[PDB]
Order: sequence, then structure tokens, then C-alpha cells
Amino acid sequence: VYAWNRKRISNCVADYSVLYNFAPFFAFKCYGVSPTKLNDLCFTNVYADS
Amino acid sequence: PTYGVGHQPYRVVVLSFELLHAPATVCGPKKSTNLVKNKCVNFNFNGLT
Amino acid sequence: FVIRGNEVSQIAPGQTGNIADYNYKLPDDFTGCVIAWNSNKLDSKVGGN
Ligand SMILES: *[C@@H]1O[C@H](CO)[C@@H](O)[C@H](O)[C@H]1NC(C)=O
Repeated sequence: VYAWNRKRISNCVADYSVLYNFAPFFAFKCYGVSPTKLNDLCFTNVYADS
Repeated sequence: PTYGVGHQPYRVVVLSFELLHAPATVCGPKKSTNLVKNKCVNFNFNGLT
Repeated sequence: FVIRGNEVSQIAPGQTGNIADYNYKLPDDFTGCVIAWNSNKLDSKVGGN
């Protein structure tokens, strides 16, 4: 956590429905958006911290 | 059984409740009392207070 | 019914998803209760159910 990874994702078509198959997490916690509506609007940049 | 907490099966029961439009046929354990007319009283008619 | 733990939150009014779009869609004006409990001891089988 003191050396947290930060990967920039860009120039690709994002499908957020495969995250449930990728990870055993129970649910999202989305603040500015809704996790069901994430498959419609297009973003400029997205950063995955880990 | 080796799956995670998000891939484990869950049993779901959904209880959908109708309004009082029809006769209140499903009503909980409340004992009905005698009707009193022509007086300022509190009333509880089928959940309508 | 029986679902996965990922898609428990899809059983809600005004929500979209796999089972919420193709299996069981709740009216946005759903007046009722949803009771979901874990059944990893019963529904799961070793090697897959
Ligand atoms: C993750 O990567 C491994 C690598 O072989 C693969 O077997 C597995 O199916 C992938 N997905 C999950 C959810 O583990």
C-alpha cells in the first residue's frame, strides 16, 4: 500500500461486465457513476490503482 | 466449494406484497375489537390508522 | 430461485444485468422484500454443480 501500483488504461474498448468473472468480489463501490451504467458512457482516461 | 465468496451460490426468496385494493386476505396477528360508533375514537381498519 | 453471490445486487428495482435482464426482472415500483442467504453447504457440489 505504500508502493501502490498505478496502471493507465487507454485506447481500448472497455467492457466492465467481465470483472465479476475476473475477481471474486461481491460488489462494486462506485461514487461518481453507477456500475450498471458503466457500459454506455465513454471516458477520456482510466487509472487502475492496486 | 473451492470458489470465492462472490461465486458461492445464494438462495433468494422474494416476497412481493399487493396493496389493499382487494380484500385484505393475508393479515397478521392482530386481534380485532368491537366497533364503537358516534364517538371520537382512534381506528385501525386493515392497517389504515 | 438460486443465483451467484456476484449477482445478488441485481435483484433490485431499477437495476440491469445478466439475470436482471434475462431471468428475473423486478418492476421499478416493487413493494416487497428480498431475502438472500448463503447456501454453500447445500447447492454446491465437489467438482461442480
Ligand atoms: C487467471 O489466469 C490463469 C492463468 O492460467 C487462468 O488459468 C485463469 O482462468 C484466469 N482467471 C481466473 C478467474 O482465475
